[PDB]
Amino acid sequence: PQLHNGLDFSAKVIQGSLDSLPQEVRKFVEGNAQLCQPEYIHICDGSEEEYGRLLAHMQEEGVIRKLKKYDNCWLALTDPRDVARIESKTVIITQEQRDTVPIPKSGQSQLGRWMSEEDFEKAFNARFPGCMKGRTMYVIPFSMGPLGSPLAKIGIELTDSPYVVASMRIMTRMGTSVLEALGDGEFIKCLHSVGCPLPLKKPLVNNWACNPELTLIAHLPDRREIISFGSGYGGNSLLGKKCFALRIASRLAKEEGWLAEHMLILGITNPEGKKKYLAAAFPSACGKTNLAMMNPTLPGWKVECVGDDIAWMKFDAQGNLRAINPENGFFGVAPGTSVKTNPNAIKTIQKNTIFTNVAETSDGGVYWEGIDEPLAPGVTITSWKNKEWRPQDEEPCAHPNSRFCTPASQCPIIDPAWESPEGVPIEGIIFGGRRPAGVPLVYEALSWQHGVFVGAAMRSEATAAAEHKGKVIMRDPFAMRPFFGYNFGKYLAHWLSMAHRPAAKLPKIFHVNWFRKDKNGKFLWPGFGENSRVLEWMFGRIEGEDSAKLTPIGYVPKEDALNLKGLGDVNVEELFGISKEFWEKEVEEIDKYLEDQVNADLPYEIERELRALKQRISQM
Ligand SMILES: Nc1nc2c(ncn2[C@@H]2O[C@H](COP(=O)(O)OP(=O)(O)OP(=O)(O)O)[C@@H](O)[C@H]2O)c(=O)[nH]1
Ligand SMILES: O=C([O-])C(=O)[O-]
Ligand SMILES: [Mn+2]
Ligand SMILES: [Mn+2]
Ligand code: NA
Repeated sequence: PQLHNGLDFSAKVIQGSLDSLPQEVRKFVEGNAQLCQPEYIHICDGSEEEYGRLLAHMQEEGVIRKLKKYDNCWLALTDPRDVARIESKTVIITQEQRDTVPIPKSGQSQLGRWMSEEDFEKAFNARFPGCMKGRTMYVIPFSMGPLGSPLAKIGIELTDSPYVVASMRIMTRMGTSVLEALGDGEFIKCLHSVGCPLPLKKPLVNNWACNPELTLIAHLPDRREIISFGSGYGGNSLLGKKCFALRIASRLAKEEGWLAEHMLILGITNPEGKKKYLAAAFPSACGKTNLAMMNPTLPGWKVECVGDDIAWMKFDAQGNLRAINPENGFFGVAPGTSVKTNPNAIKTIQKNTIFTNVAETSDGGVYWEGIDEPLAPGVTITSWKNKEWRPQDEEPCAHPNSRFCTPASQCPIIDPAWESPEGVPIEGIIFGGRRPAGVPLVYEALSWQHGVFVGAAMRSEATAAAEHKGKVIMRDPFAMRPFFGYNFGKYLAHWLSMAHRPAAKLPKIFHVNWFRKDKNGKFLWPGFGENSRVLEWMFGRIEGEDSAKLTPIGYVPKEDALNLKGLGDVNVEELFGISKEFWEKEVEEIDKYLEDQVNADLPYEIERELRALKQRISQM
């Protein structure tokens, strides 16, 4: 069927067979092979041997180091220019801008970044032609969600990064079995390049191929494509995670009647064995992973982890909100993780785990700020910047957004239904972020509509998960500001529409604040395992216990309803204080934000809830 060789890159296939692929997967591979011009094509099978060999190969080349203190753990140090997400270089392409983001009155949108089809094609042509010269194109078949779940979705990621291949094996279900399950079905098309064709034009910093100048993370939902160039950092290069499972999936979810959210999923069991599942949306680096696998301090209580980051949720024909974790692993913030703060994480990351931008001890272990493990005298530390480090120095040993990438199956409290194809029934949804002032430890929304407004109103101190520096309290509706796949106003309408659904059992909505501080900047709440005390209250409220007092912002715990045994030094009045002054200002600021950023796309119900909150506050 050809006058010469065709577009047949069969000669360059070094694992698997293009003939073995489904026809559409083959076209995707060969088309991009012709564009990117890789030397070889490696069709990933996801096997232990493939993984081990690829890791040793990376080890040979000085791309990673083996951590000799642990069972099969590895360390990658990056170019300091490629350390986190970059929201300003993250774009969604649609025919109309307004389908992607509301048109902001003030001229600049805080809700996503749109690029025209025409501008994107120019950006694409300035980057990808020949970009994989001298490198292997890896073909990664992956499933988001358990294989054969009705809620699961398959993708194919093309990459020239062995680091991406290894990390995808942990964070997704990856390999031959995914291709077999896929058959001739549709798949999300994911294209990635580090953007450093050989021979190299500039020298690599720290053996980490990247192209910060041309870095662009693009989403084309109408073509079912994700196209990411120039960054190896996980959020930008593990295309199943933020790019697919939040951005693409949120819009699909809108179209099909389900939800794709930046939420942990956990099971909480009381001392008498009664169990419920909760979902929680906190902004990046605001405590989801610590909550999802919390070691509860309250005797008798148990927490089990379903997922720590992304939730796909859909009301079943019985009206239960069913959640699955679409990921296969945890891509968790390293700094702060200790036996004290997160004992279950520490046990998970003992083996089969890839660390990125943490420090290395002289005995082949890992180190970071807040690890809370003294080292023997004589043990020295290499920083994430590959230099000798002392606790003297005014510079952290690990990068603030350094990460572990670890299999979810190893979590000692992984929930028994964490791969159930039907999902787990959600009875409560928790919103929250970092608020140093004004917002009490916990409150409960008055209705679904108020609950959606509470999600929409979320604000949170900036973190190191993206490019944002300092401690400015930013707006982060639903913890989804960096991740909306479409118009935020339409997303709110979609959320509100859940109330009108066949027999839907709407979860109770809560808002929490672990991060309230006193005059001296000291946390008023110790948090971590002590947050079990907040979860107890939520549990009883879902059961219908009369443990709530009505305030202007919603229901708070009655006096003595929170179990504070073992925490008698906690200042309850300060922690739970609601100031008319603060809240007048808060509502005014929410008003102006929504009017500016959402305007004509703002649902009536949300504006109504705003008007109601304002009125309730005026009566204080
Ligand atoms: N003070 C306090 N700090 C916390 C608490 N929970 C988590 N943290 C810290 O906040 C940082 C980020 O927490 P994570 O649980 O990794 O945040 P995340 O929501 O999983 O972030 P992403 O994975 O980026 O979406 C870590 O350094 C934690 O130690 C808490 O209850 N109280
Ligand atoms: O990496 C993450 O999970 C994030 O940035 O939210
Ligand atoms: Mn996240
Ligand atoms: Mn996390
Ligand atoms: Na390196």
